[PDB]
Amino acid sequence: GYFGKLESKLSVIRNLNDQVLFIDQGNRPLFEDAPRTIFIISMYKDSQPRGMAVTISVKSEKISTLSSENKIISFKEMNPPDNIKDTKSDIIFFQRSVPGHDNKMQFESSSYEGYFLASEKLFKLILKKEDELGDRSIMFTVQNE
Amino acid sequence: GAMVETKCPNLDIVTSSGEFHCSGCVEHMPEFSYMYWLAKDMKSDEDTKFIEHLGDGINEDETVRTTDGGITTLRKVLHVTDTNKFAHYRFTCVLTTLDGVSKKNIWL
Repeated sequence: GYFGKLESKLSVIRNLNDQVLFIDQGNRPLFEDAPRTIFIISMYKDSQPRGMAVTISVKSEKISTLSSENKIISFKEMNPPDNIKDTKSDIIFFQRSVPGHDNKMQFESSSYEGYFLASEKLFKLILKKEDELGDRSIMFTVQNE
Repeated sequence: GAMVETKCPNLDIVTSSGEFHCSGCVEHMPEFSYMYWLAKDMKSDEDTKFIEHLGDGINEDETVRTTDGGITTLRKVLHVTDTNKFAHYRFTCVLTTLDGVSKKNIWL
């Protein structure tokens, strides 16, 4: 159906190597060993309830929102909107607890089922079909700011 | 002091005059959880809608979040003041967490 924005949490996101996600000078989501590291995870209610729907955005001189458009991860220059009319959206991810790693998170693209945000070694945030159980690269520590 | 497991969410909807009271609990990563209401005209083929898109005669209050004994409870009141308008609507309370979603239906 459609999505409606609820509350936001300010968040630092780390991969399995304890590296911090950041938006670089070229608007690329990268990981490194501060405002370009502060991510806004906005929760959305869904009229077709399937799981915790979120957008991930960051304020670094303007607001950029993470997108899985074209099966590539990038930032778009936009505020996460109050309503998203699409059933699937390039800016919506379903956030879950990781099976067996109960303090860790994974983010599934709502646009491309079974594809996940993943850290890939530059250290990039990429989008990744999960092909294997216990793939650590799709697991994240999401720390409260 | 009950020596039994806790079921979550144990979703329940209680009715009072003009109101539906939804309650449910979450234990795991409670900060990432929310509750909201939905409604569908079962007499028509309109989509399920958020409460704020139903027009007059209905509204949902902000969720109330409490914690006890390591368990967070969410409660959310839906006020249906025009019971005529919504006589043929199915209402659904939704609780969303990091483990998934739970829903419970009710009708007037």
